[PDB]
Amino acid sequence: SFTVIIPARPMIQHVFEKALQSGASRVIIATDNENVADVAKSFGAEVCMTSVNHNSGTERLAEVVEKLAIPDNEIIVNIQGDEPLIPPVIVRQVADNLAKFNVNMASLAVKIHDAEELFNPNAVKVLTDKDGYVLYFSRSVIPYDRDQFMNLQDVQKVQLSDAYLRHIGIYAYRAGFIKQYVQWAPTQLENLEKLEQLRVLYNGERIHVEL
Ligand SMILES: Nc1ccn([C@@H]2O[C@H](COP(=O)(O)O[C@@]3(C(=O)O)C[C@@H](O)[C@@H](O)[C@@H]([C@H](O)CO)O3)[C@@H](O)[C@H]2O)c(=O)n1
Repeated sequence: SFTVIIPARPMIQHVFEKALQSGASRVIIATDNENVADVAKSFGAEVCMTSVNHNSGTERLAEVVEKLAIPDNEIIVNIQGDEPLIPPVIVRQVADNLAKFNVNMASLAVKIHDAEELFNPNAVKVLTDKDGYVLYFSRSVIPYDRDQFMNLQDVQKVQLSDAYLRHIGIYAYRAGFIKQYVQWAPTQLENLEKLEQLRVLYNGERIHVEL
């Protein structure tokens, strides 16, 4: 029974329409610009004006849940306004993962098939435990393949033995958590890597990442 919020600081329309297929019972475009608000409104969207003063989608969602009075317990699925494609079915998966795996933040990943993105700092790497509980997210390749990378010359000699995972920009969290998230001070960790999800891990909170 989730609600979708798309942080949007036409690309957005695709996220928007992919969102509609998700089964979301509400899809809001979160923006900080009149031009985006109007454009968003032009494709039949509920819009929420937010301030410029947010360094992350999660942070912007916090204001959105306040302004709209989204009840604490409502499940919010942040679908970053830059998402390539989302089999909408997955969105329902992550949302239900909150209670399935007993966590305040659920997310998703995809099996990496090209090794060149292992080493791309804009391709965020994620790695979990046996149940999908995240160990760490990084712009650096994780895990490290000592035997293949130690004095590695060709990215194409690299054998990705189903070890690698690329993080997708979709979060599932109840409004109340987004409020808590932003009640935490920004971390050095999230700020070095520029990855909002690292505030949850740093605050001793766990994250679930589904394949
Ligand atoms: N101050 C900001 C910055 C971003 N956004 C919203 O956040 C999304 C940005 O996604 P991103 O910038 O592409 O996101 C990152 C990224 O670094 O690409 C950031 C990071 O927090 C983390 O969530 C990773 C994921 O790991 C997905 O790779 O995704 C955009 O839709 C934007 O409108 C925002 O509202 N306000």
